[PDB]
Order: sequence, then C-alpha cells, then structure tokens
Amino acid sequence: TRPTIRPRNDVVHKQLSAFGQYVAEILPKYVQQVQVSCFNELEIFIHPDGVIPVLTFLRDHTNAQFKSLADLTAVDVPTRQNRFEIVYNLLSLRFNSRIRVKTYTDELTPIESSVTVYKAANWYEREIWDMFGVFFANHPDLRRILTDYGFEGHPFRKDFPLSGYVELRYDDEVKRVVAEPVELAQEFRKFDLNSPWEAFPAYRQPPE
Amino acid sequence: SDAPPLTLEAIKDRVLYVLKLYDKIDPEKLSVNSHFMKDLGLDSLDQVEIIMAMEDEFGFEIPDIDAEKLMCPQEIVDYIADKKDVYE
Amino acid sequence: GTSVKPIFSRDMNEAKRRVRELYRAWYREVPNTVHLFQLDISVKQGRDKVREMFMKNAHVTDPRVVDLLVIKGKMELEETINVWKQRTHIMRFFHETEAPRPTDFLSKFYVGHDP
Amino acid sequence: LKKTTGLVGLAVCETPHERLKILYTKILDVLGQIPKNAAYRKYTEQITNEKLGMVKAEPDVKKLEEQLQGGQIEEVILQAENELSLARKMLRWKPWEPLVEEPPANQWKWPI
Amino acid sequence: NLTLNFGPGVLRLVMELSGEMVRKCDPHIGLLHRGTEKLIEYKTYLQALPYFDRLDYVSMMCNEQAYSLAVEKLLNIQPPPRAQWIRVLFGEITRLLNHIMAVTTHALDIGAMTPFFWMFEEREKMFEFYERVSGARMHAAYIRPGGVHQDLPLGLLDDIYEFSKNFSFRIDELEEMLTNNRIWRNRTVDIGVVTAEDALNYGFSGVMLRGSGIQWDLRKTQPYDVYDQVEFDVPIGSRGDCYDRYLCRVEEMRQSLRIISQCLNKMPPGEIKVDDAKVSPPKRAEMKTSMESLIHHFKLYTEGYQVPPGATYTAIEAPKGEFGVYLVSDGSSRPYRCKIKAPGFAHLAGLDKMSKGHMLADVVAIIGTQDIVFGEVDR
Amino acid sequence: TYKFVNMREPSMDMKSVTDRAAQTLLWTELVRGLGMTLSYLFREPATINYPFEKGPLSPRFRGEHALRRYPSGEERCIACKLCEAVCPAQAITIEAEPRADGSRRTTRYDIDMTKCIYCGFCQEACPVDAIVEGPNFEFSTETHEELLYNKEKLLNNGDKWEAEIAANIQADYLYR
Ligand SMILES: CCCCCCCCCCCC(=O)SCCNC(=O)CCNC(=O)[C@H](O)C(C)(C)COP(=O)(O)O
Ligand code: SF4
Ligand code: SF4
Repeated sequence: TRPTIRPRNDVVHKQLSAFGQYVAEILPKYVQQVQVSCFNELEIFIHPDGVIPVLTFLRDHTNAQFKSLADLTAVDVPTRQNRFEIVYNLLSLRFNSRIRVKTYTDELTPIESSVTVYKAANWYEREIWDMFGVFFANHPDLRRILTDYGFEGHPFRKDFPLSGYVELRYDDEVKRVVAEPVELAQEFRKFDLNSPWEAFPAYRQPPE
Repeated sequence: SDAPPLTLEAIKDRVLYVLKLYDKIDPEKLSVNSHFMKDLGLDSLDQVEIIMAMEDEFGFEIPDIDAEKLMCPQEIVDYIADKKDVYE
Repeated sequence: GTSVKPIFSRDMNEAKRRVRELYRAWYREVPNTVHLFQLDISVKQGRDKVREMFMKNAHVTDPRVVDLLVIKGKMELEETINVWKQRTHIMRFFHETEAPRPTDFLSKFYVGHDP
Repeated sequence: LKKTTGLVGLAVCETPHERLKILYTKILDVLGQIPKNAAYRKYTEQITNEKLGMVKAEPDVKKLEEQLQGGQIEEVILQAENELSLARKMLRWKPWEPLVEEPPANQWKWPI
Repeated sequence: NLTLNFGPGVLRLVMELSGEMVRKCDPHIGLLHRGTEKLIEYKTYLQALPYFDRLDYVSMMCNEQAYSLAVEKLLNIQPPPRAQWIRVLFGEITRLLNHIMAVTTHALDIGAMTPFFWMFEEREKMFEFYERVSGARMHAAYIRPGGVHQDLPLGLLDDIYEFSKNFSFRIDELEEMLTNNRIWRNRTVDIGVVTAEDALNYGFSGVMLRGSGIQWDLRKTQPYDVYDQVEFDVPIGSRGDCYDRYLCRVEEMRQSLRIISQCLNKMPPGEIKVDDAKVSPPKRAEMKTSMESLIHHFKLYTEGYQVPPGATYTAIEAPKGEFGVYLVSDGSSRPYRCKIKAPGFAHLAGLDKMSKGHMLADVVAIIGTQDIVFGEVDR
Repeated sequence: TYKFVNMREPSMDMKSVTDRAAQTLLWTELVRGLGMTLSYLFREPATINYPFEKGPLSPRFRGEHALRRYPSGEERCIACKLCEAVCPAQAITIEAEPRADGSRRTTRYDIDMTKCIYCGFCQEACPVDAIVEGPNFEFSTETHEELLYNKEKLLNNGDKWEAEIAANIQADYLYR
C-alpha cells in the first residue's frame, strides 16, 4: 500500500461492527440487515414499520444517543418492486460517530413521518414528497417546497425526462407568462460513455 | 307574510324553483317524485351540486354523511322539514 | 392475498366521500378565486373546468390512487386559497395560447410524422 | 456551586446526586416490566446499575463528572430522563419480538 | 392579525403579524431551484465537479473539497501531502471570504454599509489569489478528486503572506465600527435565542451550534486533510443570540488567519495530484510523448474514471456549517445519485421557531445571522 | 481547545459603574466610531480609473475562446472531439469530414457562449492546443445571436489574439 492508496483503519471498523450487532440485538423486530463499508461507514436496513421506534432508540439510548439528523433523502431504483429507498443519516456528538438507516417504500405505501423524533426532518420530508412522490403520514403540513406551483410530476424520478414536459415564456396577446409543450433548439446529446471490459472483479455478479 | 312559519308548501315551492334554476334539468320532465339517476340522467356530482344550491337558499349546512341519501325531491323536503322542526 | 397498507380510505366508499368533499370545496371556492385573481373567465367557465379536471380521473378504481389524488387536489386548493399562485398559474389550466392539435387521421397526416 | 453551565436552556441542578438516584431507580423499575430474555432489558440494566454504583460511591461532583464520562452533570440528568422516556416507549412498542417480515428477493442488492 | 407576503439572495416570506409582533413566519423557497442533483446524474464526476461552485457561491473551494473527499473515499485513493496543504490553505482563505461576506451583508442589512466596502477591498484581493492559481476569480474548479488541478505560481506564497499580515487591522476596524456600538448591540443582543437542545434537534450546525454553547467542530472532532496537524482555537458562545454568533464569526476569521500563517510556514514539496494516471490526468509532455499517457488522457477526458459501486456520506466544516454530500455510485463513470446537504436548509427551516415573539425588523437580523445563501438552499 | 467570546463579567465597583454611566450619557463609543470613519476619510481611495486603468490579471485567465494554428498556417484542430465530449455544459458542437487533401479537419465548430461556463476543460482536454480560452473579457454584445460563435468567428479570434495568447501559453505551459 503505497502513498497512492487510502489508508485503512481497523479499530473503527471493529467498533462499528460491534455496535451494529448490538443494535440488531436490541431491536430484532425491525432491523433486517447491518453492514459496515470498507471506509468505516455503518448502515442499518430496517422494515418500513420501524422508522419511528428505531430512530427514537438511536436518539434516546444512553449508548447510542444519535442527537443530530444530518440528512434525509430518497433514492429511486426502478428495477425494484419497492421503488423508493429512504435514507436517514444520524450524527452522535457524544460518541463522535455517524450512522445510516435505510428503508424501502413504493408509490402508494405511506411512510410514518419522523417529525416527532427529529424536527429537522420536517422540511426534508417535504422535499422528498416534492421530488419523488413518497407520501409521509401524520406530517404537520405536506406540500411542494421546491417545484413551481401547479407543477405536474416528480422531477427526481428516473422516468422523468431531464428537460421536463413544459417550458415557460411570455405572450403579449394574453400579456402574461404562459406554459407550452417543451421544444429545444438543440436536443441534449446522449453519450454512451459506459464501456465493456469490466473494471472491478470484486463486484462481479453471478451469471444466474 | 312578515314571518309566518315555514309551511310544507312554501318549502316545496322554493325547492322546485331552485331545481328549475339548474341548467341541466328541463322544467317539463322533473316532478316532486322524480329520481335524479334514471328519470333525469345525473351522476353524483350534479347531486352534490344540487345539494349545495339547496344549502345556499335555505341557509343551513348539510353534512355529507346524510346528504347522499337525499336522492329525490320528496326526501329532500322531508329533510328540511325535519331539520327546521316544522309539523303540519 | 395482495394485502396493502391504506392511506386514508379502507374501501371505495370512503374515497368517493373524500372526492365529494374536495369537489364541494372547489365548487364553493371558484367564484372567490375568479373575483380575487381578476380573471377574464366567468364563474361558469371555472366550475366547468373544475368538473372537467375531476372527470379526467373518473376511471381510477384503486382507493389508494383515489385518495392520493384527493391529497394532491387538497394541496392545490390550499395553494389557491392563500394566493400562493398568481394569475398565470391559475390560467395555465385553459391553454388559451396553445394551438388546437387535430384529432382525425388526415390532419395529422398533413402536419407531420406524428401518429 | 458553579453557575452558567454553558449550554443555553440548561439550568444548573442543585443536589444532582438525589435527582440521578431517583431517575436511575425509576428507570430500573420501568425496566422490571420488560421480559427477561429481551436484550434491551439486560443491556440497560447493566448500564444503569453501573451508573448508580458509580454515583453512590462518589460524594464529589467534579470527580463524579469525570468518572461518568458524560461531563456537565446536568446533561447527564437530561440523558437519564431521555433514557427513562425511551424505556417507557419501548415497553409500549415491544421490539424484542421476531422480525415483522423478510424484505423482497433483491430489495438490498446493489448494484441494481 | 394580518397576513402579508414579502415577495421578490431572493426570498418569499409569508408572515402573520399581530400588531408589531410576529406570529408565524413561513419561508417559500424554490425560486433558485435549477435541479442540480438531477443534472449531475447525466455528467461524469469531473463534469459534475463545477456544479459545487454554483452550489454555495460565497464558499466555493469548500464545496470542491467536500466533493473531492467524497469521490476519493469512494475511489480508495488519497492525494499527495502538498495537495492537502493547498486544499487547507485555500479552504481557510475561502472561509475568510465567506465570513467577510456574511458579516458585512448582515451589517448592511442592518444599515451600517461602510464595512461592506472596507472588507470588499480585501475580498477583491482574495479573488486575485483565486484567479492567479486557476484563472477564475470566483468559479475556480481548482480542487479536483485527485488533488488540485495545477501547482501554485512561483510568486503566490509571498503575496499571500504580504496580504495576510495586514488583515488583522481590517478585522480590528470592523470590530471598532460594530462590536461595541450600542445601536448594533441593541439590534443584535438577545435576538433569535436558540437553546442547545433545540439547536441539536432542529438539525443546526456550525456557528448556530457553537453560538449556543455546544463545543462541536468538524475540523477538530473529525479532521479530514491536514487539520489534525494545525493548531487553532474554536470560539464558543454563551447566550445563543445574534451578537454571540457575530463574535464567533469574527473570532473564526482570526483563527483562519492563524491557520493560514501555519500553512504558509509549513508548506511541503512534492507533486500536486495523485500519481495514478487512471484517476488523475498525466502531464501534457507525458501525454505528447508517451503512449500509455495519451491513452489515459483520452479515456479520462472522454469517458472518465469508473468509481467502484457504493454509497458514502462525506461532510466537511464549510464556513456556513456542516456541508455534506451523499454519493451513490453504481460502478460506472457517472454517479447514480448525488444528494447535497446544505446547512442553510435546516437553518431556514428553524427560522420560524427562532423568530417567535420578535418585531418585524428582527426577522431581517435573524435571516442575516443565519448566513443564508439560497444557491445551496434550493440546489 | 476553545475560547469564550462573551464570558466577561463587568466590574461592580464605583469607578467602573461611573465609567459606564459616563459612556452611556456622553456617547464615547459613538464618537470613537465617528473618529474611525473620519480617519478612513483622509486616506487614498482604492478606485482605479477604468477604462484607462485595468485590474491585474494572470496568464491562466479564462476569457473568450479562440482557435489557434501552427506556425506554417494550418489549423491545429484535428476533430478528435475530446473538447466536445468533456464540455460540462454541452456548448461545443463539432462536425468533420476528410478535406480535399485527405487531412482530418472540421467542417463545423460551434461554441455557444451563452451556454459555456468558462471552466477551461476544453482547452485542457485538447491534445494539440487547438482550442484555447483566450485572455479577452470585453466582448459584450447587443443581441443574443452574435454570442453563438461558429468556426469562422473562433478562427478570427485566434488570428486576432495569437500574439498574447501564445505569450500566455509560453509563460504558463510549464505548470501544465
Ligand atoms: C379556476 C381554475 C380551476 C382549476 C381546477 C383544478 C382541478 C383540481 C383537481 C382536483 C384533483 C382531482 O382531480 S381528484 C381525482 C378524482 N378521483 C376519482 O374520480 C376516482 C373515482 N371516480 C369516480 O368514482 C367517478 O368517476 C366520479 C365521477 C368521480 C364519482 O361519480 P359519482 O360519485 O357521482 O357516482
Ligand atoms: S470552457 Fe468548459 S463549458 Fe466552456 S466550452 Fe470549454 S469545456 Fe465547454
Ligand atoms: S480537442 Fe482540440 S483537436 Fe480535438 S476537436 Fe477539440 S479543438 Fe479540435
């Protein structure tokens, strides 16, 4: 491992693995899997019904006390039956650590809102509803936060076109700003940059 | 004339009048015993539209839990008679 | 099986009731919006547009889809109440500035390759 | 006695030993209703018993703060309250039960 | 109790007033939403790098550093020490630019407006340092996921030293005009008080934490580059009001000067990008004389480098607080997902809580002390 | 390590209380601020006399694009399309075909100056130093159309600026 390779820390890896086992032991009803990355990042995959309990545990247990909610986001993977993946990032100041909690959902299944646990989640949850269409139940007020008023569709889905469906301009006949079907003077050039000759054998998949 | 009690006749006249006010119902087909579905050809949206019009003239809020059962003008007039607590 | 988690309605009756309440709210609000935004349309046109937008989704037979649409409609109505939109946002529902696309085969054949 | 603990909204607690002992006793009493085999019960009982044994064996405050490894004893009382609330919520939730259900076939498979 | 819409950085604010007090204050955002996180998915990592300058345009090299750290963590590589020192030196310089901007803009919104020019002279000098190294005054794109793009010009360290030995007087003049002023104190003291527990729960970070008495700093608790090799102090407030945060920002400026001096004194020799031609492009002479170098230059500037699959969350102590990127890579040369966490989002979310029972004129002061730039808020 | 910014307890003796009362009643700090402003009034301003005086720049400056050529007179561009592929904003459009003598040359090279972000990726991805980002920055326009450069305009820019473009390239090419 020459100076061009990122150094590896084993103590943090062992500590994160031990804490993952500890958490999975405490809450066997909700946690479905625990992982520790090669760069010392611990993630926990749980059932959708365990959003409120597990988070509360990680915020209130004397040994976890993950006080801060750093980020909350969603990932769209259309090839999955449960399309959307919700990610919570928690930071514990007392133990100087970070954790990740992952949950799955689809278009029609709602996810219980975690505003009661973390207030910071509030706007984040709205953002998800604005960008992906995931509905959060028992939210103080759920509405669009980023897109234009009356915007149809959720832009951050993988099946949403990059340029959208409508474009704005100004019309003098009606003396106002109007929306028209989108027409581009130059079409967005699509590049097939992905190449054959796989680069990482460590991630090779079985040939089914 | 000043403020006589609401007769079961005047209520019927007012209900029938505001029914004629509807643009989708012609005066030569509806009756007091007519049904909104098959004798006049309306779906639920006109029914709520009709109900809303009645509320405005009458002045009393009608809950949705029991406004779906006002299916013909007969039970409509019975409903305002019961709500206004008027006998004969 | 095919058991799913509800949103607001257990069956189609409750979803229909919520649709009815949303329609009542929109019907009541149309004249206030027309007066306040100083629209060029009449109340009759606004109510007709509300009816058309409601009947556009008349073929939905899933209570979850129906009450999600109800949630979206309630959000849009709330957006309209607080004057969060402007005249342009309200008037985008009518496409007064877009040319009318034809429907028959011959016109579409003449204009271009669009099927 | 120290004043202005330094954290805004956190008040200075006079006689923190009694408050800590009461809170730990209440935490143990609530934990007593959780089933024995639950990992939460044994882990939290061990932690609370260790903290109670350390708080009962030190009359000083600064040395107790150093030993507890939490610092600023008032926030240790705050964390005790948080743990008590979590224990009650957990007794309500009952998360020691088996898994609700397995995820779909390739729910967590990455890439794709 | 009337409702009013302060309409069109640029912001829309719907608030209810009961006389002079503020009852509810709801900020409407989306006026600068361009969809950066979706446009990133259609670009390679190098092509997606410049978006982060546009993210927070008051602190640009910090965003570059955050993205570079995330990509390096995914790639399992590390930059040479000189690149890290340049990153740290530039990061400190950028912090000064951000703090000058925030303090002067807050004062100008209050109504002082003289320190704005006084310190924008120094901001212009800092632009020159940014310009000399990368050819751009503001949108630099200097910091790359392999290190830095180019080495320093031969006369840059001397100029940085000459500039940085006269900045203390500028900070002293700013404090003279603002710190002890009774009007400024009345405008700022005991305004927008936030408790430590509420600040933690509401997701606040940076000065908003440190102003409330919380001893937290990502450069000290979780150093990333050469920070564990530089000594500096972390200002901590005691009341959580606007005045404490202003004092914290001034002290952070002074500590940034300290770190800049340390970085200037302890500059090491060596290369400026990782000696891995499959990640960092080779030199022009090597490209024009060597076959492997030409092939690697071609493939890096046409297709890009493949990042092993995985998801990471990398956070740094940007001048506005904790700035983070959640990057998901599927193994190709284009990121699958790039979520950006900006402290302005959480701060503006907590604005409504922080402006309870305050005058209308206090909302402007609270917004100024939040250090809100809407590029990062809207993304 | 950490510092306290607002942890000073004012003295409560008679002298300090009297000093604070005198400060309140006589406005000493306001006079100090006025004196600071007055002192700043009597020093030289930092304003330069544009356009007769110009702000300093460096050889690395990115400005208006140009297409260079070899000393013999042949254009350096070989239609490798690396600059088009590396452009983050997709502002470069290239079309090419064999020339009359079989040389690999472009038939169309368009840069949309209203789409370009002036990041310099194009000039550093070029293997023959064909496309360069020149040092000119005063090229504002009264209409949108004239900001859509084609091959003729870029070649004219190269022929116009080649002197100082080559000087800057000579000054800076050892850092690349
Ligand atoms: C002034 C500008 C106006 C702008 C207008 C904005 C439009 C807002 C749109 C609100 C959101 C929706 O559409 S909510 C979508 C509504 N959902 C459904 O309709 C599903 C089930 N549909 C049915 O049951 C029948 O079609 C039905 C005829 C509805 C019932 O007839 P009856 O019960 O009688 O039998
Ligand atoms: S400077 Fe950047 S955006 Fe502009 S043409 Fe070159 S590569 Fe494209
Ligand atoms: S990179 Fe240079 S040689 Fe290649 S197409 Fe662009 S300008 Fe021509």
